[PDB]
Amino acid sequence: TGTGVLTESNKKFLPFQQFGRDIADTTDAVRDPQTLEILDITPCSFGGV
Amino acid sequence: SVITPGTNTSNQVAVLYQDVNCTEVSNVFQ
Amino acid sequence: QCVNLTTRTQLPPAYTNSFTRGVYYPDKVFRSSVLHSTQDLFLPFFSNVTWFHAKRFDNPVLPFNDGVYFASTEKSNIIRGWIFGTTLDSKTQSLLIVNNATNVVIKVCEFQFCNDPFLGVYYHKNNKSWMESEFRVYSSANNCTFEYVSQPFLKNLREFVFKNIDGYFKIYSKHTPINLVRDLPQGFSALEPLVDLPIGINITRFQTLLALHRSYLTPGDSSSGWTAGAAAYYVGYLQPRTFLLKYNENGTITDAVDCALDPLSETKCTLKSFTVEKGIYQTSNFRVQPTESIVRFPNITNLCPFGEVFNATRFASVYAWNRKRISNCVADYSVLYNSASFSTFKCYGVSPTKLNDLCFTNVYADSFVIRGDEVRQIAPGQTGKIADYNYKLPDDFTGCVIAWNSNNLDSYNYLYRPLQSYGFQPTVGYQPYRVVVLSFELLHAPATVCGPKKSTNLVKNKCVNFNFNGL
Amino acid sequence: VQLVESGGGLVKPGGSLRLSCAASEFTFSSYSMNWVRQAPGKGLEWVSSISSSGSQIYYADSVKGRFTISRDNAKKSLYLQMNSLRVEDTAVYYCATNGGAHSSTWSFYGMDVWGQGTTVTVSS
Amino acid sequence: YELTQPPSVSVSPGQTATITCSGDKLGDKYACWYQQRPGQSPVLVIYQDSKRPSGIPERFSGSNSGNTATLTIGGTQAMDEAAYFCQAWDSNTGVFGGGTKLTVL
Ligand SMILES: *[C@@H]1O[C@H](CO)[C@@H](O[C@@H]2O[C@H](CO)[C@@H](O)[C@H](O)[C@H]2NC(C)=O)[C@H](O)[C@H]1NC(C)=O
Ligand SMILES: *[C@@H]1O[C@H](CO)[C@@H](O)[C@H](O)[C@H]1NC(C)=O
Ligand SMILES: *[C@@H]1O[C@H](CO)[C@@H](O)[C@H](O)[C@H]1NC(C)=O
Ligand SMILES: *[C@@H]1O[C@H](CO)[C@@H](O)[C@H](O)[C@H]1NC(C)=O
Repeated sequence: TGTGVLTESNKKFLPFQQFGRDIADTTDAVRDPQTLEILDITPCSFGGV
Repeated sequence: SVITPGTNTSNQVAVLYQDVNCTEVSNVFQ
Repeated sequence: QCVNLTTRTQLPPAYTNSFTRGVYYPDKVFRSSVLHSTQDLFLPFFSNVTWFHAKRFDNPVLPFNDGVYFASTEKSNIIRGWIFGTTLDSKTQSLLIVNNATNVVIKVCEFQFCNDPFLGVYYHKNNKSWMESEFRVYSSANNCTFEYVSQPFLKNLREFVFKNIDGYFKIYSKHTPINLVRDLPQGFSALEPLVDLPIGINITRFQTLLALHRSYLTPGDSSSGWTAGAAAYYVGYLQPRTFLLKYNENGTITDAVDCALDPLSETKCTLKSFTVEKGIYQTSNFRVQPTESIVRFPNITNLCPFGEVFNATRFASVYAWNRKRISNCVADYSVLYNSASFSTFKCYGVSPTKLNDLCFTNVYADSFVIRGDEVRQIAPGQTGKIADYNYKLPDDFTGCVIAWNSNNLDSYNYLYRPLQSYGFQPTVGYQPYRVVVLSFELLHAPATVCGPKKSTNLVKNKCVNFNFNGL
Repeated sequence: VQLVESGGGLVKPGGSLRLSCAASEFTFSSYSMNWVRQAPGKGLEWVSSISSSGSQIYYADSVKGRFTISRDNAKKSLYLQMNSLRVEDTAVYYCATNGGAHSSTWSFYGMDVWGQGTTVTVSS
Repeated sequence: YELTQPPSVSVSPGQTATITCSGDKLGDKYACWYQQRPGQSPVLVIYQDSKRPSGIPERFSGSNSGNTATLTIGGTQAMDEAAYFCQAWDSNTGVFGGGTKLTVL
């Protein structure tokens, strides 16, 4: 589970990785079922006011 | 502790055991 | 089938040097240009990896310690698989991996592997391309559960890492065209997983499967012309080490350092970099470990009068059985438990050998004489003349009951509770039996009755693990 | 290996028999066996075949549904069923070692170890 | 499947024997070659159309290609007088030839 924007990516996943990950226990990319396409996960825009 | 010149110079290393006598495990200097 | 080739060849093993080799992707998770420190089973750098040969037949069954690294030169497809297993026999499931030329077959059956399992290879003259492979691996293979089929795994050096973790069989492979003369190359290459078979068996030994041609045929030998091509395979062993795997921008492992290899690599790990600047760094801590334990306790004191009841020059009768309290002493139950003089010895709750460690507040000894036919009455929730008009055991926790035939000593002086006398005739169920019931009080007060405590010799001037009177 | 045949004797047509073929050393298992007759004045003409594991069984057409070849490596011998006799089942019977293991390798070897045959005569 | 062999061949001792095996599209099959002297169990002499088991003398020369497979004994001697059988396999049916017949004159 998670929240973010799903975008096209250019990360050459090898046939055996299912998802990529970023530092400190956070998903960065994932390949979807039924289509095997790799989607990047970018957190939704935020900031202080 | 590990004494090193740096991987940019040599892979030679000296090791320092901080508070121990040279009786418990190429040249040893007390 | 099952032709055996290992006639006498018994050369001592030769070791080459696996320079920087067998570094797989120990993980399914993509990494950017980060120096990630991993602790897993690995082949330590610059380790002596045994060097077996296609010729000399070299197919010994080898130990599968924690997982192995398998390398192979083999310009021709002569190594055909492995027979991982525990016994490599019936009564134990074993794993078989074999690839023909266009398909790999994996089976986990109750195989009956040979002493020298291999595959014959033949080329029919009509089409010199089918390498007609014959199986000389097993004589019987039946009653199995797993069968997986895929495109085959296989100077075209091939590398493998097999490991058996938590019911999974994990295979990592990397096939590389090599130009070096004879031994493993120096360029770093990262193995990446092939499959993860849920085999779930125990693997302790393994053996590689060869492809041998038949050069000639003597009439009865079956072992005449098995030429073994020309190749070489190396078997290294994975050890739990910590690595620092340099991931690329794309996630490929371009380099690594083996922490436990040497102080410089340990520093590179603890600093999480492949370049260390000039200076002094603290990496770990030295600690001498203890070599033996010394346990030691107060000096042996008064013994429980286990000196008075089973002896009794005379026992009281069961209508007026005795109840002696014993307290403030050390109770050695080992002597009575080891004694063979007791006809019956039934304990409830705790095994008789742990009473040395356990403590109680008080102990009561219920001593009387009964018959063997009445011995069954000493049990919770029992009925009968004795249990209803005489000593009655509670439904709740009971201690230990001890009985033994006392014909020699006690065979009308003994009565049972309306009162009747036993016909004890000195000439089996009517012979007298003496019975002592050990009832334990475990809550009534601070513990004063306990088993003794074995002492050990003391050793001075060595880091030791001690226990002084509970300290 | 050395093979010896036995069990061949006189029987009337329609009867039964069981040929025997014992081996010399435990290299029996590494051999696919074959039975072949000799009609008293005719040439070699194949009977049937059975592999090292015993998992191919192939008979000649003239003999299908009569014969059941069985093999026991533990007792290290070869057996041939007789059934429902022809008269021209009369012959000397040879038990012969191929050396191949399965279906696909029998064409690469010759039938190369050969016990002295047993004579079967089928007469009323 | 059929294997056709000449009934008999006669060569004087010291000469060269020659023996064929005809039939359909043969040379796409390994053909074995078989000795059997009168009153004896036979013995191999050729397999895979060119191989000779160990102990087989080098004279026992043969090869196969096309629709006939041949057996040659160079330097024939008195030992040689025997029956010779062509063999092949057809879809796992062992096929034996009629069997040519030595006569060492
Ligand atoms: C009765 O008295 C004697 C001595 O106090 C005890 O006899 C010992 O019995 C055990 C078990 O049968 C033997 O292993 C010992 O070897 C015996 N002692 C000797 C010196 O031989 C007996 O246990 C006593 N009963 C009680 C309740 O104390
Ligand atoms: C998965 O199932 C859906 C049906 O809801 C189908 O539209 C889709 O194409 C399927 N994807 C596959 C089979 O890869
Ligand atoms: C090593 O030092 C040289 C010059 O001092 C420098 O050019 C090079 O980048 C250094 N290597 C590193 C930083 O890995
Ligand atoms: C080191 O140990 C030796 C004997 O093992 C001792 O004589 C010496 O004084 C020690 N060094 C110290 C205490 O600094």
